[PDB]
Amino acid sequence: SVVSIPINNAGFEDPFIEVVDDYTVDTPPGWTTYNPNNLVPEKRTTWTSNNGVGYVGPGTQFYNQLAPEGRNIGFIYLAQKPGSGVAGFEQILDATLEPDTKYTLKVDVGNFGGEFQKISLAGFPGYRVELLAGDTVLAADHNNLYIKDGEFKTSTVTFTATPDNPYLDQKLGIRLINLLQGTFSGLDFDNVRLTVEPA
Amino acid sequence: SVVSIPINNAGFEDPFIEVVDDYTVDTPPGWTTYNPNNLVPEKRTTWTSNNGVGYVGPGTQFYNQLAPEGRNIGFIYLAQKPGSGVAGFEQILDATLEPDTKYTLKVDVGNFGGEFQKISLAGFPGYRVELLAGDTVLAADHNNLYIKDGEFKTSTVTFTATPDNPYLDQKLGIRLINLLQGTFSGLDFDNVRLTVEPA
Ligand SMILES: [Ca+2]
Ligand SMILES: [Ca+2]
Ligand SMILES: [Ca+2]
Ligand SMILES: [Ca+2]
Repeated sequence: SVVSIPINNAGFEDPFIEVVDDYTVDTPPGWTTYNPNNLVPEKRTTWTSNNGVGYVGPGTQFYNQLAPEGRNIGFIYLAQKPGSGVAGFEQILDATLEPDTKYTLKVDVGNFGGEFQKISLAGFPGYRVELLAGDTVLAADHNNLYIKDGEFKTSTVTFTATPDNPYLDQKLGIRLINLLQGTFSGLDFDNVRLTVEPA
Repeated sequence: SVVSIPINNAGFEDPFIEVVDDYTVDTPPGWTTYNPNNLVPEKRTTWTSNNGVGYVGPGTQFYNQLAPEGRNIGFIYLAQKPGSGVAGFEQILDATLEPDTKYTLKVDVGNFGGEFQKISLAGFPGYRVELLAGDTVLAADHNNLYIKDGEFKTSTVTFTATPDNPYLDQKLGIRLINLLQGTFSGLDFDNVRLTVEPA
């Protein structure tokens, strides 16, 4: 009844990262950078706005648990002040929107804690998880879960497409967004899952 | 433990409407028209984009139930084609955002069915329910519930404010939004409730 829709690098496991608490600052393979407000530069370093992948394993200062799936998470850090806009990850899938089908999108959202180069990582920017067809946000969880520093929680987004939906046959998409509505203005995501079932 | 925050005309019961399936086309008392894309004109008639209040009682063609609360619902109709933007209701409250507090916003969302002047009311535009502080959308339910023609479902939006939240002491607000992502491009709301409890 319930079928999984394939997602590339759905757990941010590519690339492999060896050293505890290490990270990349380039867009994770299989994803693109969602950048509607031009907050993230094309060339990134540690302290520019950025996104990438990070290893969360034993030894980590960031959570009271390990990565929800595998070794790694995906993260977005925004250096601009709260209110400046949003940015995140986007992936357009090969699957298309089909009628009489209920879609369930799940992703784990992480509010890491700790301290980085004497800067407190306490606080959280807020998140939004979106399911798309074409350019249209069909359904989204805008920041409904309370996630304390050092923990992950699972966001669930659902959508049912009827035969009259204007966006049938358009490509499905997923966005994972840093809302930049608080500091420390970084957050993590892991274990993106998309399933389908009859409406 | 759980305290209710007062909302004006929270069930759209003002004005009273006598005749089955009758409606107004002016902004409900206590609310304003949320109009970020200028879709709703200042002066409305039956077939312009509009909003107002409507009686849902025995005799109605619109639902297989009566109004969720009282006699009336509040509605938003958008005549522009899907994708043209959004509009709805907004109300700014006297309550302000307070730390260590969990807010729960509930509203019933209705997908009316039937036929109006030979135009089918089947289909739905999509909804978004927002909790605000100041100008900031703290949390929102963007269209997560599947609501068939002729029924209502309750949307629940939650948000927990921490002592570090940038928007503490700003006025709370509520938006009820027609997403204009399908036709027939009208929808109803009723029974707005906002409660608070310790985080
Ligand atoms: Ca992973
Ligand atoms: Ca944090
Ligand atoms: Ca009512
Ligand atoms: Ca309808």
